[PDB]
Amino acid sequence: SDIQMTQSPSSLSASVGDRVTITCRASQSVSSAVAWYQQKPGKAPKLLIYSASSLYSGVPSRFSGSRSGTDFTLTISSLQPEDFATYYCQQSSYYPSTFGQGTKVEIKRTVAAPSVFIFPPSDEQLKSGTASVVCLLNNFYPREAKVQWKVDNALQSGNSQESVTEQDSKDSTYSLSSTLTLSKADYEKHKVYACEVTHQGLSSPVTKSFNRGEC
Amino acid sequence: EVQLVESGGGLVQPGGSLRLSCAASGFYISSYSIHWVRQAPGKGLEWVASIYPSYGYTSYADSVKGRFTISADTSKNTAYLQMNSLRAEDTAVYYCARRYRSYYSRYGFDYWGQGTLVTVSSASTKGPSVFPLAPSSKSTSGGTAALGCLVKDYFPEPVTVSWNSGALTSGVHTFPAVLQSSGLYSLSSVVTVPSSSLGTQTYICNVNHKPSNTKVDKKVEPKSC
RNA sequence: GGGUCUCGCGGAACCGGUGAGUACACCGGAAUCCAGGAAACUGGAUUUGGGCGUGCCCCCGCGAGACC
Repeated sequence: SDIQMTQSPSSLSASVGDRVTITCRASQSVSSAVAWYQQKPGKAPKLLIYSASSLYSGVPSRFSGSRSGTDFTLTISSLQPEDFATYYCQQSSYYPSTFGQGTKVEIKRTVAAPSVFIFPPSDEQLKSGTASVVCLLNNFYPREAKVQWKVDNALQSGNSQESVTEQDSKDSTYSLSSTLTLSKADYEKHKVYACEVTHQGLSSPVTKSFNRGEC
Repeated sequence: EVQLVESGGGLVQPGGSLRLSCAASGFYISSYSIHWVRQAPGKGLEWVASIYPSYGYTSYADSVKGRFTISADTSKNTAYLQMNSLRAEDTAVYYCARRYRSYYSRYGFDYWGQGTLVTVSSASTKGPSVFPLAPSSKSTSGGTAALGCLVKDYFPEPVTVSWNSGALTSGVHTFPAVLQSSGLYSLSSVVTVPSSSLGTQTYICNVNHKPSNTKVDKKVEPKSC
Protein backbone atom coordinates (compact mmCIF):
# COMPACT_ATOMS: atom_id res chain seq x y z
CA SER A 1 0.00 0.00 0.00
CA ASP A 2 3.11 2.20 -0.16
CA ILE A 3 3.46 5.30 -2.34
CA GLN A 4 6.59 6.45 -4.19
CA MET A 5 8.54 9.63 -4.99
CA THR A 6 11.52 9.69 -7.41
CA GLN A 7 14.04 12.40 -6.51
CA SER A 8 16.77 13.72 -8.80
CA PRO A 9 19.62 14.39 -8.93
CA SER A 10 21.32 12.45 -6.16
CA SER A 11 24.09 15.07 -5.97
CA LEU A 12 24.75 18.52 -7.34
CA SER A 13 27.69 20.90 -7.24
CA ALA A 14 26.90 24.59 -6.86
CA SER A 15 28.46 27.85 -5.77
CA VAL A 16 27.26 30.51 -3.35
CA GLY A 17 24.82 32.72 -5.22
CA ASP A 18 23.74 30.01 -7.68
CA ARG A 19 20.12 29.15 -8.35
CA VAL A 20 19.45 25.50 -7.45
CA THR A 21 16.52 23.28 -8.47
CA ILE A 22 15.65 19.82 -7.13
CA THR A 23 12.82 17.67 -8.48
CA CYS A 24 10.65 14.80 -7.22
CA ARG A 25 8.15 12.89 -9.35
CA ALA A 26 5.16 11.22 -7.73
CA SER A 27 4.51 7.72 -9.07
CA GLN A 28 1.24 6.41 -7.60
CA SER A 29 -0.42 9.17 -5.56
CA VAL A 30 -1.52 12.59 -6.82
CA SER A 31 -1.74 14.11 -3.32
CA SER A 32 -0.39 17.64 -3.22
CA ALA A 33 0.77 17.07 0.39
CA VAL A 34 4.42 17.24 -0.63
CA ALA A 35 6.96 18.70 1.80
CA TRP A 36 10.67 19.47 1.54
CA TYR A 37 13.24 18.96 4.30
CA GLN A 38 16.85 19.97 4.88
CA GLN A 39 19.20 17.72 6.83
CA LYS A 40 22.77 18.36 7.93
CA PRO A 41 25.14 15.63 9.17
CA GLY A 42 24.28 14.34 12.63
CA LYS A 43 21.10 16.46 12.93
CA ALA A 44 17.39 15.86 12.53
CA PRO A 45 15.66 17.04 9.33
CA LYS A 46 14.06 20.50 9.30
CA LEU A 47 10.89 21.46 7.44
CA LEU A 48 11.25 24.00 4.60
CA ILE A 49 8.16 23.80 2.35
CA TYR A 50 4.81 22.08 2.88
CA SER A 51 1.67 21.53 0.75
CA ALA A 52 3.99 21.75 -2.30
CA SER A 53 4.44 25.52 -2.17
CA SER A 54 3.88 26.98 1.32
CA LEU A 55 6.96 28.39 3.04
CA TYR A 56 7.26 27.18 6.64
CA SER A 57 7.42 29.91 9.28
CA GLY A 58 11.03 30.79 10.09
CA VAL A 59 12.46 29.57 6.73
CA PRO A 60 14.28 32.12 4.51
CA SER A 61 12.22 33.11 1.49
CA ARG A 62 15.00 32.12 -0.96
CA PHE A 63 13.51 28.62 -0.58
CA SER A 64 10.39 28.01 -2.66
CA GLY A 65 8.38 25.09 -3.93
CA SER A 66 6.24 24.51 -7.00
CA ARG A 67 4.25 21.76 -8.74
CA SER A 68 3.70 20.95 -12.41
CA GLY A 69 1.56 17.84 -12.76
CA THR A 70 3.35 14.97 -11.01
CA ASP A 71 6.61 16.93 -10.76
CA PHE A 72 7.47 18.84 -7.59
CA THR A 73 10.39 21.27 -7.50
CA LEU A 74 12.34 22.87 -4.66
CA THR A 75 14.12 26.05 -5.75
CA ILE A 76 16.84 27.92 -3.86
CA SER A 77 17.04 31.27 -5.62
CA SER A 78 20.51 32.31 -4.41
CA LEU A 79 22.44 29.62 -2.55
CA GLN A 80 23.98 30.62 0.80
CA PRO A 81 26.93 28.93 2.55
CA GLU A 82 24.66 27.43 5.23
CA ASP A 83 22.50 25.78 2.51
CA PHE A 84 25.01 23.07 1.57
CA ALA A 85 23.19 20.04 2.95
CA THR A 86 21.01 17.09 1.90
CA TYR A 87 17.39 17.76 0.84
CA TYR A 88 14.48 15.32 0.93
CA CYS A 89 11.03 15.50 -0.62
CA GLN A 90 8.14 13.73 1.06
CA GLN A 91 4.57 12.84 0.12
CA SER A 92 1.69 11.88 2.39
CA SER A 93 -1.79 10.58 1.85
CA TYR A 94 -4.38 9.59 4.43
CA TYR A 95 -2.45 6.52 5.63
CA PRO A 96 0.91 6.09 3.80
CA SER A 97 3.84 8.48 3.59
CA THR A 98 7.08 8.21 1.64
CA PHE A 99 10.34 10.10 1.12
CA GLY A 100 12.41 10.74 -1.97
CA GLN A 101 15.93 9.35 -2.06
CA GLY A 102 17.61 12.70 -1.28
CA THR A 103 19.87 15.23 -3.00
CA LYS A 104 23.23 16.28 -1.59
CA VAL A 105 24.17 19.89 -2.46
CA GLU A 106 27.97 20.23 -2.27
CA ILE A 107 30.46 23.04 -2.89
CA LYS A 108 31.85 23.49 -6.40
CA ARG A 109 35.60 24.14 -6.71
CA THR A 110 38.46 23.68 -9.17
CA VAL A 111 39.50 20.18 -10.19
CA ALA A 112 42.18 18.83 -7.84
CA ALA A 113 44.08 15.59 -8.45
CA PRO A 114 44.50 13.31 -5.41
CA SER A 115 47.78 12.63 -3.67
CA VAL A 116 48.10 8.84 -3.57
CA PHE A 117 49.81 6.80 -0.83
CA ILE A 118 49.94 3.05 -0.18
CA PHE A 119 50.53 1.31 3.16
CA PRO A 120 51.62 -2.34 3.55
CA PRO A 121 50.30 -4.29 6.54
CA SER A 122 52.17 -3.86 9.80
CA ASP A 123 54.28 -6.67 11.22
CA GLU A 124 51.95 -6.55 14.24
CA GLN A 125 48.81 -7.26 12.22
CA LEU A 126 50.49 -10.17 10.40
CA LYS A 127 50.97 -12.06 13.68
CA SER A 128 47.19 -12.48 13.99
CA GLY A 129 46.86 -14.05 10.53
CA THR A 130 45.30 -11.21 8.50
CA ALA A 131 46.79 -8.52 6.26
CA SER A 132 45.31 -5.10 5.41
CA VAL A 133 46.73 -2.97 2.58
CA VAL A 134 45.56 0.66 2.54
CA CYS A 135 45.52 3.15 -0.35
CA LEU A 136 44.93 6.84 0.46
CA LEU A 137 43.58 9.44 -1.94
CA ASN A 138 44.13 12.83 -0.30
CA ASN A 139 42.48 16.19 -1.00
CA PHE A 140 40.93 15.74 -4.43
CA TYR A 141 37.90 17.17 -6.25
CA PRO A 142 35.40 16.15 -7.59
CA ARG A 143 34.33 13.21 -5.42
CA GLU A 144 34.15 10.65 -8.21
CA ALA A 145 37.20 8.40 -8.18
CA LYS A 146 38.14 4.87 -9.20
CA VAL A 147 40.59 2.72 -7.23
CA GLN A 148 41.71 -0.68 -8.51
CA TRP A 149 43.87 -3.15 -6.61
CA LYS A 150 46.39 -5.37 -8.41
CA VAL A 151 48.39 -8.15 -6.72
CA ASP A 152 51.20 -9.46 -8.94
CA ASN A 153 49.49 -7.60 -11.83
CA ALA A 154 46.23 -9.53 -11.23
CA LEU A 155 43.12 -7.38 -10.79
CA GLN A 156 41.37 -7.84 -7.46
CA SER A 157 37.62 -8.19 -7.02
CA GLY A 158 35.50 -8.34 -3.88
CA ASN A 159 38.19 -8.15 -1.17
CA SER A 160 38.31 -4.36 -0.73
CA GLN A 161 36.16 -1.68 0.89
CA GLU A 162 36.39 2.09 0.78
CA SER A 163 35.07 5.14 2.59
CA VAL A 164 35.18 8.86 1.87
CA THR A 165 35.36 11.93 4.10
CA GLU A 166 32.83 14.72 3.97
CA GLN A 167 33.87 17.68 1.83
CA ASP A 168 36.54 19.61 3.70
CA SER A 169 35.23 22.75 5.40
CA LYS A 170 38.25 24.83 4.33
CA ASP A 171 39.50 23.68 0.91
CA SER A 172 36.30 21.82 -0.16
CA THR A 173 38.16 18.63 -1.16
CA TYR A 174 37.50 14.95 -0.45
CA SER A 175 39.71 12.15 0.81
CA LEU A 176 39.24 8.42 0.34
CA SER A 177 40.67 5.25 1.83
CA SER A 178 40.59 1.90 0.06
CA THR A 179 41.46 -1.09 2.24
CA LEU A 180 42.36 -4.43 0.64
CA THR A 181 42.04 -7.40 3.00
CA LEU A 182 43.92 -10.67 2.52
CA SER A 183 44.73 -13.63 4.69
CA LYS A 184 48.31 -13.76 5.95
CA ALA A 185 48.87 -16.91 3.89
CA ASP A 186 47.62 -15.27 0.68
CA TYR A 187 49.56 -12.07 1.38
CA GLU A 188 52.89 -13.89 1.75
CA LYS A 189 52.28 -15.76 -1.53
CA HIS A 190 52.62 -12.61 -3.63
CA LYS A 191 55.18 -9.85 -4.19
CA VAL A 192 53.84 -6.64 -5.80
CA TYR A 193 50.89 -4.75 -4.33
CA ALA A 194 49.55 -1.73 -6.14
CA CYS A 195 46.50 0.48 -6.29
CA GLU A 196 45.72 2.29 -9.55
CA VAL A 197 43.79 5.56 -9.25
CA THR A 198 41.60 7.07 -11.97
CA HIS A 199 40.42 10.64 -11.48
CA GLN A 200 39.34 13.58 -13.63
CA GLY A 201 42.40 15.52 -12.43
CA LEU A 202 44.78 12.85 -13.78
CA SER A 203 45.62 12.63 -17.50
CA SER A 204 46.44 8.94 -17.12
CA PRO A 205 45.85 6.75 -14.04
CA VAL A 206 48.38 6.85 -11.20
CA THR A 207 49.87 3.74 -9.60
CA LYS A 208 51.50 3.47 -6.17
CA SER A 209 53.24 0.15 -5.48
CA PHE A 210 55.41 -1.69 -3.01
CA ASN A 211 57.11 -5.09 -3.00
CA ARG A 212 56.42 -7.26 0.04
CA GLY A 213 59.51 -7.19 2.24
CA GLU A 214 61.21 -4.25 0.53
CA CYS A 215 63.04 -1.39 2.24
CA GLU B 1 9.00 24.75 24.50
CA VAL B 2 7.94 22.13 21.99
CA GLN B 3 9.92 18.92 22.40
CA LEU B 4 9.79 15.39 21.09
CA VAL B 5 12.21 13.08 22.90
CA GLU B 6 12.75 9.54 21.63
CA SER B 7 14.11 6.82 23.90
CA GLY B 8 14.40 3.06 24.20
CA GLY B 9 17.00 2.50 21.51
CA GLY B 10 19.87 0.11 22.05
CA LEU B 11 21.54 -3.13 21.02
CA VAL B 12 19.49 -6.27 20.33
CA GLN B 13 20.17 -9.49 18.56
CA PRO B 14 18.35 -10.48 15.35
CA GLY B 15 14.92 -11.83 16.20
CA GLY B 16 14.68 -9.74 19.40
CA SER B 17 12.39 -6.89 20.41
CA LEU B 18 12.60 -3.25 21.46
CA ARG B 19 10.00 -0.69 22.48
CA LEU B 20 10.69 2.93 21.53
CA SER B 21 8.97 5.84 23.26
CA CYS B 22 8.29 9.35 21.98
CA ALA B 23 7.45 11.82 24.75
CA ALA B 24 5.96 15.16 23.70
CA SER B 25 6.24 18.41 25.68
CA GLY B 26 4.65 21.78 25.03
CA PHE B 27 1.80 20.45 22.87
CA TYR B 28 -0.81 17.70 23.02
CA ILE B 29 -0.27 14.80 20.63
CA SER B 30 -4.07 14.51 20.39
CA SER B 31 -3.97 17.71 18.25
CA TYR B 32 -1.44 16.19 15.81
CA SER B 33 -0.50 13.05 14.03
CA ILE B 34 2.72 11.30 15.06
CA HIS B 35 5.14 9.58 12.69
CA TRP B 36 8.21 7.35 13.02
CA VAL B 37 10.89 7.83 10.35
CA ARG B 38 14.20 5.99 10.36
CA GLN B 39 17.58 6.54 8.73
CA ALA B 40 20.04 3.67 8.31
CA PRO B 41 23.71 4.71 8.64
CA GLY B 42 24.66 6.59 5.47
CA LYS B 43 21.23 6.15 3.87
CA GLY B 44 18.11 8.26 3.29
CA LEU B 45 14.97 8.79 5.34
CA GLU B 46 12.45 5.94 5.38
CA TRP B 47 8.89 6.35 6.65
CA VAL B 48 8.12 3.61 9.19
CA ALA B 49 4.66 4.18 10.69
CA SER B 50 2.01 6.79 11.49
CA ILE B 51 -0.73 7.19 14.10
CA TYR B 52 -3.62 9.60 14.69
CA PRO B 53 -3.63 9.55 18.52
CA SER B 54 -7.12 11.07 18.80
CA TYR B 55 -8.49 8.05 16.89
CA GLY B 56 -6.02 5.20 17.24
CA TYR B 57 -5.75 4.87 13.44
CA THR B 58 -2.42 3.34 12.43
CA SER B 59 -0.50 2.79 9.20
CA TYR B 60 2.79 1.06 8.37
CA ALA B 61 5.42 0.74 5.68
CA ASP B 62 5.35 -2.64 3.91
CA SER B 63 8.88 -3.29 5.18
CA VAL B 64 7.69 -3.39 8.84
CA LYS B 65 4.04 -4.52 8.59
CA GLY B 66 3.22 -7.33 10.98
CA ARG B 67 6.45 -6.83 12.97
CA PHE B 68 6.03 -3.27 14.28
CA THR B 69 3.11 -1.81 16.26
CA ILE B 70 2.65 1.94 16.72
CA SER B 71 0.52 3.16 19.61
CA ALA B 72 -0.17 6.26 21.65
CA ASP B 73 -1.30 7.23 25.16
CA THR B 74 -2.76 10.75 25.09
CA SER B 75 -2.97 10.96 28.89
CA LYS B 76 0.80 10.39 29.06
CA ASN B 77 1.28 12.48 25.88
CA THR B 78 3.53 9.74 24.53
CA ALA B 79 3.70 7.54 21.43
CA TYR B 80 5.37 4.13 21.16
CA LEU B 81 6.86 1.84 18.54
CA GLN B 82 6.87 -1.84 19.52
CA MET B 83 9.42 -3.63 17.31
CA ASN B 84 9.33 -7.44 17.11
CA SER B 85 11.29 -9.94 15.01
CA LEU B 86 14.09 -7.43 14.43
CA ARG B 87 16.55 -7.92 11.57
CA ALA B 88 19.96 -6.39 10.88
CA GLU B 89 18.32 -4.23 8.17
CA ASP B 90 16.36 -2.44 10.90
CA THR B 91 19.55 -0.84 12.27
CA ALA B 92 18.95 2.92 12.11
CA VAL B 93 18.38 6.16 13.93
CA TYR B 94 14.62 6.30 14.62
CA TYR B 95 13.03 9.76 14.60
CA CYS B 96 9.62 10.77 15.90
CA ALA B 97 7.91 13.72 14.19
CA ARG B 98 4.57 15.53 14.41
CA ARG B 99 2.12 16.95 11.85
CA TYR B 100 -0.52 19.52 12.77
CA ARG B 101 -4.23 18.44 13.10
CA SER B 102 -5.95 15.42 14.65
CA TYR B 103 -6.69 13.69 11.33
CA TYR B 104 -5.04 14.07 7.90
CA SER B 105 -3.77 17.47 6.76
CA ARG B 106 -1.38 18.91 4.19
CA TYR B 107 0.91 20.39 6.86
CA GLY B 108 4.50 19.22 7.00
CA PHE B 109 6.35 17.22 9.65
CA ASP B 110 7.22 20.45 11.37
CA TYR B 111 9.08 19.19 14.44
CA TRP B 112 11.39 16.16 14.69
CA GLY B 113 13.13 14.72 17.74
CA GLN B 114 16.86 14.10 17.69
CA GLY B 115 16.29 10.36 17.33
CA THR B 116 17.20 7.15 19.14
CA LEU B 117 19.78 4.70 17.81
CA VAL B 118 18.73 1.08 17.20
CA THR B 119 21.42 -1.51 16.45
CA VAL B 120 20.47 -5.08 15.52
CA SER B 121 23.42 -7.44 15.55
CA SER B 122 24.68 -10.82 16.74
CA ALA B 123 28.22 -9.48 17.23
CA SER B 124 29.82 -9.44 20.69
CA THR B 125 31.28 -6.26 22.15
CA LYS B 126 34.94 -6.01 21.17
CA GLY B 127 37.64 -3.36 21.49
CA PRO B 128 39.67 -2.57 18.36
CA SER B 129 43.13 -3.68 17.37
CA VAL B 130 45.18 -0.62 16.40
CA PHE B 131 47.89 -0.99 13.76
CA PRO B 132 50.29 1.65 12.39
CA LEU B 133 50.14 2.97 8.84
CA ALA B 134 53.87 3.62 8.65
CA PRO B 135 55.17 6.55 6.56
CA SER B 136 56.96 5.45 3.38
CA SER B 137 60.70 5.75 2.82
CA LYS B 138 60.52 8.21 -0.08
CA SER B 139 59.62 11.79 0.78
CA THR B 140 56.17 11.53 -0.76
CA SER B 141 53.89 13.93 -2.65
CA GLY B 142 55.03 17.49 -1.98
CA GLY B 143 57.81 17.12 0.58
CA THR B 144 55.07 15.84 2.92
CA ALA B 145 54.71 12.35 4.36
CA ALA B 146 51.47 10.48 5.04
CA LEU B 147 50.98 8.30 8.12
CA GLY B 148 48.11 6.91 10.12
CA CYS B 149 46.53 4.22 12.27
CA LEU B 150 44.28 1.33 11.23
CA VAL B 151 41.49 0.81 13.79
CA LYS B 152 40.22 -2.69 13.07
CA ASP B 153 37.61 -5.21 14.28
CA TYR B 154 35.58 -3.40 16.92
CA PHE B 155 31.91 -3.54 17.93
CA PRO B 156 29.68 -1.55 18.37
CA GLU B 157 30.20 1.97 17.09
CA PRO B 158 31.69 4.45 17.92
CA VAL B 159 35.44 4.94 18.39
CA THR B 160 37.11 8.31 18.93
CA VAL B 161 40.55 8.98 17.42
CA SER B 162 42.98 11.78 18.25
CA TRP B 163 46.63 12.47 17.45
CA ASN B 164 49.29 13.53 19.97
CA SER B 165 46.52 13.88 22.59
CA GLY B 166 44.78 16.53 20.48
CA ALA B 167 47.95 18.54 19.83
CA LEU B 168 47.83 17.58 16.13
CA THR B 169 44.60 18.41 14.30
CA SER B 170 45.47 19.98 10.94
CA GLY B 171 45.79 17.61 8.01
CA VAL B 172 43.99 14.86 9.93
CA HIS B 173 41.34 12.76 8.19
CA THR B 174 39.54 10.14 10.26
CA PHE B 175 37.43 8.10 7.87
CA PRO B 176 33.88 6.85 8.47
CA ALA B 177 33.76 3.26 9.69
CA VAL B 178 32.77 0.36 7.45
CA LEU B 179 30.89 -2.71 8.68
CA GLN B 180 32.79 -5.84 7.66
CA SER B 181 31.24 -9.18 6.76
CA SER B 182 32.37 -10.38 10.22
CA GLY B 183 29.88 -7.97 11.80
CA LEU B 184 32.78 -5.87 13.13
CA TYR B 185 33.68 -2.30 12.18
CA SER B 186 36.96 -0.93 10.86
CA LEU B 187 38.36 2.47 9.93
CA SER B 188 41.59 4.36 9.30
CA SER B 189 42.78 7.75 10.55
CA VAL B 190 45.53 9.49 8.59
CA VAL B 191 47.55 12.70 8.74
CA THR B 192 50.00 14.42 6.40
CA VAL B 193 53.10 16.01 7.93
CA PRO B 194 56.36 17.60 6.76
CA SER B 195 58.93 15.02 5.67
CA SER B 196 61.68 16.88 7.58
CA SER B 197 59.93 16.12 10.91
CA LEU B 198 59.82 12.31 10.81
CA GLY B 199 63.13 12.12 12.67
CA THR B 200 62.27 14.79 15.25
CA GLN B 201 58.51 14.70 15.88
CA THR B 202 56.83 11.59 17.27
CA TYR B 203 53.26 10.78 16.21
CA ILE B 204 50.86 8.81 18.42
CA CYS B 205 47.22 8.03 17.67
CA ASN B 206 44.88 7.79 20.65
CA VAL B 207 41.90 5.44 20.19
CA ASN B 208 39.09 5.21 22.75
CA HIS B 209 36.26 2.65 22.60
CA LYS B 210 33.79 3.21 25.43
CA PRO B 211 31.65 0.04 25.00
CA SER B 212 34.69 -2.19 25.63
CA ASN B 213 36.19 0.15 28.26
CA THR B 214 39.39 0.18 26.18
CA LYS B 215 41.88 2.97 25.42
CA VAL B 216 44.86 2.51 23.10
CA ASP B 217 47.91 4.64 22.28
CA LYS B 218 49.91 3.59 19.23
CA LYS B 219 53.20 5.18 18.21
CA VAL B 220 53.49 5.29 14.41
CA GLU B 221 57.10 5.33 13.29
CA PRO B 222 58.97 4.76 10.02
CA LYS B 223 59.60 1.07 9.48
CA SER B 224 63.28 0.14 9.64
CA CYS B 225 65.74 -2.34 8.09
C1' G C 1 -32.27 16.06 34.61
C1' G C 2 -27.48 15.87 32.85
C1' G C 3 -23.09 13.07 31.65
C1' U C 4 -20.63 8.80 29.93
C1' C C 5 -21.59 3.63 27.97
C1' U C 6 -24.69 -0.42 25.54
C1' C C 7 -28.60 -2.28 22.48
C1' G C 8 -32.79 -1.73 18.90
C1' C C 9 -35.11 1.02 14.83
C1' G C 10 -34.65 5.13 11.49
C1' G C 11 -31.57 8.82 8.28
C1' A C 12 -33.26 7.90 -1.72
C1' A C 13 -29.40 5.47 -6.07
C1' C C 14 -25.10 6.47 -9.02
C1' C C 15 -20.59 9.70 -10.78
C1' G C 16 -17.38 13.69 -10.30
C1' G C 17 -15.49 18.48 -8.25
C1' U C 18 -13.85 22.77 -4.44
C1' G C 19 -11.89 23.97 0.68
C1' A C 20 -10.85 21.62 5.11
C1' G C 21 -9.23 17.86 8.76
C1' U C 22 -11.86 14.80 10.49
C1' A C 23 -16.26 12.34 10.04
C1' C C 24 -17.83 19.16 8.14
C1' A C 25 -19.10 23.21 4.68
C1' C C 26 -20.22 23.60 -0.42
C1' C C 27 -20.75 22.74 -6.04
C1' G C 28 -21.95 20.14 -10.76
C1' G C 29 -23.73 16.02 -13.22
C1' A C 30 -28.15 13.01 -11.73
C1' A C 31 -32.76 11.11 -10.13
C1' U C 32 -38.45 11.54 -9.45
C1' C C 33 -42.82 14.34 -10.95
C1' C C 34 -45.33 17.93 -14.27
C1' A C 35 -45.46 20.70 -18.92
C1' G C 36 -43.71 21.57 -24.13
C1' G C 37 -41.47 19.13 -28.63
C1' A C 38 -41.34 14.36 -34.10
C1' A C 39 -36.56 14.42 -32.00
C1' A C 40 -31.89 16.42 -30.12
C1' C C 41 -33.52 19.09 -26.18
C1' U C 42 -36.24 23.00 -22.92
C1' G C 43 -38.95 25.17 -18.67
C1' G C 44 -41.05 24.29 -13.67
C1' A C 45 -41.31 21.63 -8.90
C1' U C 46 -39.03 18.14 -5.52
C1' U C 47 -34.74 15.39 -3.73
C1' U C 48 -30.31 11.77 -0.45
C1' G C 49 -25.82 13.42 6.92
C1' G C 50 -20.57 12.45 6.58
C1' G C 51 -14.99 9.93 6.72
C1' C C 52 -11.70 6.86 4.44
C1' G C 53 -8.49 2.13 4.70
C1' U C 54 -15.27 0.05 0.67
C1' G C 55 -16.64 -2.38 4.98
C1' C C 56 -15.79 -0.62 8.76
C1' C C 57 -16.33 3.99 11.32
C1' C C 58 -18.33 8.96 12.93
C1' C C 59 -22.61 11.98 13.33
C1' C C 60 -28.12 13.10 13.65
C1' G C 61 -33.40 11.53 15.14
C1' C C 62 -36.61 8.07 17.86
C1' G C 63 -36.97 3.98 21.59
C1' A C 64 -34.99 0.71 25.56
C1' G C 65 -31.45 -0.13 29.33
C1' A C 66 -26.73 0.06 32.61
C1' C C 67 -23.69 3.09 35.62
C1' C C 68 -22.38 7.66 38.01
